[PDB]
Amino acid sequence: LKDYALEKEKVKKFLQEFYQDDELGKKQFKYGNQLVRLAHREQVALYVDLDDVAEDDPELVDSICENARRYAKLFADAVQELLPQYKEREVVNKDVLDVYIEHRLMMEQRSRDPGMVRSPQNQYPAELMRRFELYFQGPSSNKPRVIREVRADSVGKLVTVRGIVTRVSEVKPKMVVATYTCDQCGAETYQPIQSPTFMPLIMCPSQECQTNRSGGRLYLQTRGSRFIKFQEMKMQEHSDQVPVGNIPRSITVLVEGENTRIAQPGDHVSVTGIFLPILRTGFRQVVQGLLSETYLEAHRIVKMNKSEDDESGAGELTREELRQIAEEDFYEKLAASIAPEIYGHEDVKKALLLLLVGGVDQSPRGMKIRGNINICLMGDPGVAKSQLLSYIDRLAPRSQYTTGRGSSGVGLTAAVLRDSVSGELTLEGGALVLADQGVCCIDEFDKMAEADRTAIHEVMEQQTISIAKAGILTTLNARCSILAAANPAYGRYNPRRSLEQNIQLPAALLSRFDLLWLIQDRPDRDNDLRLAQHITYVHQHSRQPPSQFEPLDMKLMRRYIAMCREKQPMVPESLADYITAAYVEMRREAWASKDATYTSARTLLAILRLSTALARLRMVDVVEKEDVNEAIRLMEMSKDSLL
Amino acid sequence: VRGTPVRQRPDLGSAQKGLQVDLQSKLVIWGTDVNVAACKENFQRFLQRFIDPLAKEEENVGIDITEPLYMQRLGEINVIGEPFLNVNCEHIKSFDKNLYRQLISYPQEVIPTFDMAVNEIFFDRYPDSILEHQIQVRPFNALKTKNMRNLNPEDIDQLITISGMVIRTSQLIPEMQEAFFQCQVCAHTTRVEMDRGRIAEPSVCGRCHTTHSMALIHNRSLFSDKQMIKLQESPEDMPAGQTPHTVILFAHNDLVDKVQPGDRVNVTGIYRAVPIRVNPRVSNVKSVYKTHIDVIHYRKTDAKRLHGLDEEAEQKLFSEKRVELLKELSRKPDIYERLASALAPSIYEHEDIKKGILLQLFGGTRKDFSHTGRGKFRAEINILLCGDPGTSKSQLLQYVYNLVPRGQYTSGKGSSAVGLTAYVMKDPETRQLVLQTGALVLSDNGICCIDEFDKMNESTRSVLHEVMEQQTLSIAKAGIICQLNARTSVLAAANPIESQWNPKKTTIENIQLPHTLLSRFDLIFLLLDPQDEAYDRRLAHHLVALYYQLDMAVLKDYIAYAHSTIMPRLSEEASQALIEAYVDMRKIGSSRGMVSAYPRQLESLIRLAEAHAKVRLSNKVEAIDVEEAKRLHREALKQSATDPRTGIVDI
Amino acid sequence: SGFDDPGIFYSDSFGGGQARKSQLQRRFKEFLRQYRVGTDRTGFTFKYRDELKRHYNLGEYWIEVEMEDLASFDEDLADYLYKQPAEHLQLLEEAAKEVADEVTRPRPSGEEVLQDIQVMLKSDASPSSIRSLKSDMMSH
Ligand SMILES: Nc1ncnc2c1ncn2[C@@H]1O[C@H](COP(=O)(O)OP(=O)(O)OP(=O)(O)O)[C@@H](O)[C@H]1O
Ligand SMILES: Nc1ncnc2c1ncn2[C@@H]1O[C@H](COP(=O)(O)OP(=O)(O)OP(=O)(O)O)[C@@H](O)[C@H]1O
Ligand SMILES: [Mg+2]
Ligand SMILES: [Mg+2]
Ligand SMILES: [Zn+2]
Ligand SMILES: [Zn+2]
Repeated sequence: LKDYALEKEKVKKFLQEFYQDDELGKKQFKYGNQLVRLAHREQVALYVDLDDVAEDDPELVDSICENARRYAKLFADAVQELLPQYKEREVVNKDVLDVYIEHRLMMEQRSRDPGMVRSPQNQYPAELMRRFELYFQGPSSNKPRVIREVRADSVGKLVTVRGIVTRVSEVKPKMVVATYTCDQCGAETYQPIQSPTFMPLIMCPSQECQTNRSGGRLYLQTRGSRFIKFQEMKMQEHSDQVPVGNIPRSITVLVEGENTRIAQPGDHVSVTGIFLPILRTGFRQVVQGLLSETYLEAHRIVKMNKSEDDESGAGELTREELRQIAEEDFYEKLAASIAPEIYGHEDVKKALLLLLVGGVDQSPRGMKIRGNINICLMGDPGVAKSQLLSYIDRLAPRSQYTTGRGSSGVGLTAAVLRDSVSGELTLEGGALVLADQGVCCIDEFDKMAEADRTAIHEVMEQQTISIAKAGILTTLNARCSILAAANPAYGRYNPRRSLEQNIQLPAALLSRFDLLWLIQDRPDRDNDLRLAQHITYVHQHSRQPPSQFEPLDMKLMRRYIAMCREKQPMVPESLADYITAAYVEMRREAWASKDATYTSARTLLAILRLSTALARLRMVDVVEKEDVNEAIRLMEMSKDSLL
Repeated sequence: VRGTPVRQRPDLGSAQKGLQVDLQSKLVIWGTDVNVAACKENFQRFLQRFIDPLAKEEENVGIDITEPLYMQRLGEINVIGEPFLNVNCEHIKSFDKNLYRQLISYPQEVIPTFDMAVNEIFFDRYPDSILEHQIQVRPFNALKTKNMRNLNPEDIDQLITISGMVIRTSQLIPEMQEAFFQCQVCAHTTRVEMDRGRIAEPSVCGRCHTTHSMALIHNRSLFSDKQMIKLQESPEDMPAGQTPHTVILFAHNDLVDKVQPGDRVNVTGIYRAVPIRVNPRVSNVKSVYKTHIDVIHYRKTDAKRLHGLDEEAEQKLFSEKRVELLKELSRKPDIYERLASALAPSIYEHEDIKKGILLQLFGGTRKDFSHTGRGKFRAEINILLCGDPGTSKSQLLQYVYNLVPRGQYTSGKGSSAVGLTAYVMKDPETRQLVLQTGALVLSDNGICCIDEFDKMNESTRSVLHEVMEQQTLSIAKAGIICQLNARTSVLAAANPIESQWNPKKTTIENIQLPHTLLSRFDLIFLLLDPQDEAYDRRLAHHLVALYYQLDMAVLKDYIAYAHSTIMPRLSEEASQALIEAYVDMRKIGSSRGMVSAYPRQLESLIRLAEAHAKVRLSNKVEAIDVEEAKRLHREALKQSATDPRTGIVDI
Repeated sequence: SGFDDPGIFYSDSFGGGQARKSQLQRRFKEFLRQYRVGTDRTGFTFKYRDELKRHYNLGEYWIEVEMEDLASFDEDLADYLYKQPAEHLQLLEEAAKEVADEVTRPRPSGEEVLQDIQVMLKSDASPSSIRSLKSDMMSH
């Protein structure tokens, strides 16, 4: 229907004279600069934002979104033609593929014969000599689609979907152009690969071996060939977009090139790409017809909404965030912003913020002490333990939420599972691995299987998982902080029994928890009325009642916490005696009493990492005495409910 | 070259085209930036005059001022018969940075040039030396790739160094190198070498001119050895959420059978990408390739580990200066305490646990009871750490795990019985069922650290009985019947019943392990918490000081020397001391709820005394060794604090 | 992805007693380009180069090659043509096509596709008898 020479001129015109004031208001050619950067081989990926294209040619954006594979090819053609005139120096040949490109180009010039018309097969395939790769960023005027509803009517179209990443293969080399050499001639043979399989060539087709009518067997080699970083992921529907009685649907996303190594399993992502078929020929197909599988050829992969990425590299922000972080009540404001719909539990929220920020990991002369804070909320029924855990799951960047026994066994640990790219046995992690450097919220901790409690022992202290079962012999790597929620021994605290007889945790597991918080709800008229007013306001308006400080948005909380995270403070010597005295005093009162939990050196280490976290929240580089004071006070408030 | 055969190198792959291209319209290889002449001359310049100006130790030949480090190595290759030169890539990096960049980038073109250069230099001198083949260079110690998941398709066919633990090694695979043919008619024979990975069958005999009468005769052909190795990588960079990685290695001709399962090794080789067929019976290949390493070099040395068995058995591991220094250390009155204190330096005053672990690292005297009908005697020392939590048992187990070669770490319910002994899987590269060893066999000459020993069901803890008694693992499974070797030391850590020591219960009631299993351990260290304020203060200072601010190499070499040369034997007065000690300890342990002594504790004492004599580099077990064995055995179990009626109190 | 197939591509043969037919064809091309007739006094002309030019530009697409010219310029090529005319005339005609291409280049539009050149060939040798066509002359 349409003429692609004119479309190529259109996309050339867009690339050459589109400008924006992004550089601090200075008017830059957004894509000409990148053509410069990738003509000098300083850049590989060119993300063509289609919002930019739509500013001056919405019909082009419609055509792109309707074919989306013709236009990716057109854009690659156009940029490849524009690169020579944007090259202002000579590339340093940073790579080994670059040497092959340079030798091929130089040989082609050397035997040029510019006026002689060479065969269509006597040329280098375009894909063999590109070194860049071009991707679309979907127009924002396209509303994201739901994985279930991306069907045959959108094959070939550019669509945007979002879901949880459930499974990512390892990055492995996918052949793009298979290069062969001959045993007779000295020409190279190229076989661009489009299918998932290919039959390697046997005889060479070069001009010399045809003239000579020689054998000319050709040999497949990796050295001149083109591979691309390839990776296959499975992405899954979000829970709040599944039909009522249904399970979430998956989609295969084929990720190649510079989009690899972005998504990890557990990530919430938005993927823009072309919905494309794979011919699926070969089977003993029941039905006649050209049936095919489907996949999303990823163009843009964006983590989001709990695993947001770009803010991390954008730590520089407004003067405001400077002024709130500088404020003295910043710690109180961040603590209050944790689940504002839950009323009360101010100190619990302070401790939870400490778990999110965490302490500093020590590595002294090969004896690792982990800076993770593990917290257990040992509480009465209906005191909002699960709500706090679910909130912390929605907040923390790498967080997995686990209730009683749905995620038991290999749902926490790893399992060996078959792959598809290589058909061998890959290792897949469970909740403790999917939360490797984040939080794992274990709800109903007390009703957990004993094997899983043992695994949690070894995770909490050594921060690994040792498996020596039949198919698996590995030490997984689980650097997570455990946020546990449990009920006392008989579902409710019994003041007639002893504290550890209510906790029903062994001393070893009880010591694994830096802060173990008792939450009792004794009735009382004033506090019950206040709690009821808060709850009824939340029901009435879907928001917490207004207070003096507006709670921070969960994006701001993530950014503030992440900005705190890279702030390793050191305990000074001037605090050594103060900390030691606090620990000794705490230790003495532990056995002076008859209603105290197990206390050990881990209690000191808990003081020390809690105070390090508190110092970190103030963005200081040394721990002060107020941090140690706040750590001590939180440690007493953990059991304050007993009084 | 002296007419000496130049054997092919399967580790470099099949030869390529090797096209020479002139960059002027100087003579580089096509697709590379190397010309063979300048590379050869650069490497000759390197071999002739390279001196390490910073390294002086563990040479044992290296004059290390004498202008060649490497032509000293050539002299060794003249003295011994082995035609291999191991070149440290860091040396090339120092000498010629561009040559190093060329080597790791085009090893298949640069290493054969290095081979020619080395043989030219070697046969310049030593011109009457005889070698079964010309010298093959083996570059090692390239820039370590910390995580092999970080490797890109840009890295295919380059030289990389990685580290990990050998998990499985295949049987030796014969690879054809030169085919032999006879005519079915005239019996004329011919030979055809591999050319780019295939053999061109003669198809007409040159004698009787019969078409297609030459037949390949497999057992007159020439073959090379190949071996597949599963190596579990040990990345230094472990990004969040990344599971452990198994990499395929292929060893050839001489690196075959050079590593055993459970060995920790640095492997240098070529990163290869290979096509996968869609079925074994078709020639279509997938678009997505799989990767392996073609092994060039195995490096067993690790700075942070102890010497492995292959190293310790090597005769020239120590210079005379080193041996004299070690012996001078052995003459120190408190070498025992110094070596013990060098262990886990970050752990505060567990001096007796550290002495026991030192004795475990030294071990008792290997004995050949074969002519006595007795069986095999366990020379290994098995330590159990039982104590209430937070007392740093897992830190000690982690330290021993991270220090020994051939170690394994197991915790709690994560291991099974067949996962510790052995099981059958199906190798997904051959589609064949192969037998895989478990944790207890991978530590066959090392220490298996079992953590949360108590939180570990009796099914898998029965497997430990035969390992701890007879150092063997007899498996009678469906088809496979054998006796795997499991000569492991066991370092176990366990909690008491109720997870905290309670003083109202006796020692036996409180450890709560089967009483036959406790006799297998030759030290039970009771890591109990005294409710002591002074210790609280001292430990608190150690731990806080840990938040702001004896060598290892000497310890490593001391232990290696003791394992190599010292074989303590019981003296007569040591014999008598042991008799008396056993009788006394049996009187003592026959009390109410104490860990009793069986004839097995006499052998425990013998092992501890032999290990202690070995710490002294003694070669003769004397009364002092037995005295320290008794003392260590009593201090563990706190038998001074134990009354013959009840439990213990405090020290 | 399993639907299309691009072609097979190849490059020029960069790099690298009985000469291969490519080399013989190259020597035929050299003979056609560089066989010079005349003397410096009367000037030199390249007989077959300008004969190809003239014939092609007229639309003829053939040339007449004298076997003595070939024998003088390259005696081995002439021996090949006499012993094995079938394959070496294919080489010579392919050479003529190339030379005509590079002497008529560029051509007016409509004449874009290059034509096959028939190489008729003549000699000054005396003809042999039709009775002498025995079996030893087959394929010569
Ligand atoms: N302090 C509170 N503020 C606001 N809402 C609360 C509070 N306590 C309980 N709720 C409400 O009560 C409901 C039950 O809370 P939740 O399920 O978190 O209890 P729980 O602590 O998990 O109890 P269990 O120990 O039985 O699991 C939630 O919907 C929550 O909104
Ligand atoms: N004597 C000590 N020296 C050094 N560090 C100690 C000592 N006691 C306790 N610690 C510190 O306290 C923590 C104790 O945890 P560790 O896992 O080592 O104890 P454990 O005995 O394994 O506990 P459990 O019996 O619960 O498994 C470690 O971080 C350790 O560094
Ligand atoms: Mg709940
Ligand atoms: Mg432990
Ligand atoms: Zn060819
Ligand atoms: Zn024959």
